[PDB]
Amino acid sequence: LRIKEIKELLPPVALLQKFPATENAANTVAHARKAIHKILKGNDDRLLVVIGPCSIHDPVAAKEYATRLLALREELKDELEIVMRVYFEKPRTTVGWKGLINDPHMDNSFQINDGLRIARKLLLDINDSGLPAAGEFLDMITPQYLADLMSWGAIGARTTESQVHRELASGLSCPVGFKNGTDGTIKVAIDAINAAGAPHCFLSVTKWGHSAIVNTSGNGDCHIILRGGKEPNYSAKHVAEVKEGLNKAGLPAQVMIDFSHANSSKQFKKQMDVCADVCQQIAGGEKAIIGVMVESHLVEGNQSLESGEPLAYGKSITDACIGWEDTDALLRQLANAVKARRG
Amino acid sequence: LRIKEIKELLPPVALLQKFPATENAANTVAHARKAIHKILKGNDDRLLVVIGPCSIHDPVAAKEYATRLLALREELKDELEIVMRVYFEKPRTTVGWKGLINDPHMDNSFQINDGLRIARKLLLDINDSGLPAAGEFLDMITPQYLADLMSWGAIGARTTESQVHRELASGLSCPVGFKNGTDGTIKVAIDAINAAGAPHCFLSVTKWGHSAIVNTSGNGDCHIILRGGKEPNYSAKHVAEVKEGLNKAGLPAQVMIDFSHANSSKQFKKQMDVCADVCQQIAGGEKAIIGVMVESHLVEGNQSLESGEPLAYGKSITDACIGWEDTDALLRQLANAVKARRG
Ligand SMILES: [Mn+2]
Ligand SMILES: [Mn+2]
Repeated sequence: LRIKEIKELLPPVALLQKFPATENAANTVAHARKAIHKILKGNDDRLLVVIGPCSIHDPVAAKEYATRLLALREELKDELEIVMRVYFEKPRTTVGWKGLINDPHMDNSFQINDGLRIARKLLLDINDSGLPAAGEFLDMITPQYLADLMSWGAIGARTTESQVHRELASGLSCPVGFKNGTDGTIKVAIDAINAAGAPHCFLSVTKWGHSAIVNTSGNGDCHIILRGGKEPNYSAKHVAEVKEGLNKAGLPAQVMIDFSHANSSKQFKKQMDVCADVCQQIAGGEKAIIGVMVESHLVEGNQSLESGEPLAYGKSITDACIGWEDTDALLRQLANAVKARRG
Repeated sequence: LRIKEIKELLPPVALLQKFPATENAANTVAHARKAIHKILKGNDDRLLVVIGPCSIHDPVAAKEYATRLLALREELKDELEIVMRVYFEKPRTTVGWKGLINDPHMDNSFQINDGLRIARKLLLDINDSGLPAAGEFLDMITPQYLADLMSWGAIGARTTESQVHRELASGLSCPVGFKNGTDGTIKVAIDAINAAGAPHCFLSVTKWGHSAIVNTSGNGDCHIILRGGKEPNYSAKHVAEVKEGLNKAGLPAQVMIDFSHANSSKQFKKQMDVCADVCQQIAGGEKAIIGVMVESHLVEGNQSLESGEPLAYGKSITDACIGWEDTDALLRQLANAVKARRG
């Protein structure tokens, strides 16, 4: 057998009971989801902005970032719907740290029970403060522990074509963005949107920690996310092709543009260049761009865990992010671009 | 919420108790896994042949097919290690029938409990007759109900890059083949092989139907499956590039070639053309080709569930397959090629 050991896992209900949603938290989620729904439906000209760390590895830095971002969210609420990237799960090209939930202590001790408690506690605090959260839905079992506190979700480039993730999206209570393939393929995301919009029947683990048969209604609040491929795909030229592709597929011609990952060629400072281009498109009247994604942290760059020496505070241990000063500038640029488009 | 209904699911132990593996079925699995391991280690010059229906939709036709295939398995055993495709799970491009387990009655009744009982009983019958089984591991929960009766597994083109599928493979007791991406991307499969070979810690459902924390050892019996992209990738030029790519990644230059799907341009009869070329490669001395995959049924072609017309017996309701006559001829061609390669 290739199973070394099997260990006890607290059921979702244990986490929901220990960390119940507060009225403020529930309101934050309900309002954010509705706001995003209105944008996708075309009943609001504001831009959805999913911004924050590539991954959460420290609740302290996470809450500090959340407090700073909440101020920006309030300041620019007329042009932007700001949602924090609160990513607890990370897909790896091969192997590596999978996130706070899988290995919170970042030492391969895999204390997942601790990870889930730490994650829900933080997610609860952030929502309670009035700031919506976004994250990648990678795992099929973790959703039950945190989905009630998520206002928007993403299906990664490496899983957009996966039927199991499309099934999951079809039953999520929040809007969902599907990233194009790592090679830049757009079709897998368009297909994912259509698939997730239909009802599905599949096996899933309930809040009681038991497997069961579930039937979903389908999720109409799904959209594509352009995150680049071999080459970036954020330009007006690419946006134009994607819009036609969506229409041809019978879908609304709308897109979210990720400024990071392949669109910045893995160079964090380049997110500022992507921003400039996207702002020009938006300011120029491009109504298709309904959202953007940015990897930002308190301090720019990133650091390695394999290094050894203590970790620098508020610095990413996964993908490099832009610092807070550039983050303030970028959010401002976007807000102004939205105003320009609005006229 | 987008969750319409939640229904009770029999736990794996219920199916294991109702349908225990017989001594002969257990032997079939044990011997097949060992034989494939020997081929993957370069200690056997025979060819692994995973052949059978695109999908199983009728136990009666499946068993008739199994008897016919078993006869050839015994007759050609000195050259081929024949394993029947007994696929109960199907990944769709968008939406569609997902296979016998998900909807055994093929009418959207999704009687999965019936599906699991029918599936395991069929696997038990086929294995007890001495014929090993192959299947795609798409779902994260169904493995516990059938894995003990699987001699080889596949991770589909649409899920090879998925971390959750790589995790699953890392803990499977049988050899696993990773298909290249739908766009022909080879790198995702090479990365998958390395990822699956390492130990993983993740959440999964136990045989008791409860979620838990699992630790895997890693699966060293993984290989790539060439199934085409925008263009077929079965020719010597492509095999050469893949052998080089595997070696560059520190892996043995071995490949399984799927004659169907993108390699036949989804035209079932071209599987015979792919066979002719692959046989020439094998007979010519290509040792890297350790296996092939072929979509075959009692009757050639396919049919749709959409018309409402009664289904023809022994004919695929998913991808088109070659019929029995062509199957017998193809298997003999492969056996002759392996004999020639040996000289
Ligand atoms: Mn990232
Ligand atoms: Mn097929």
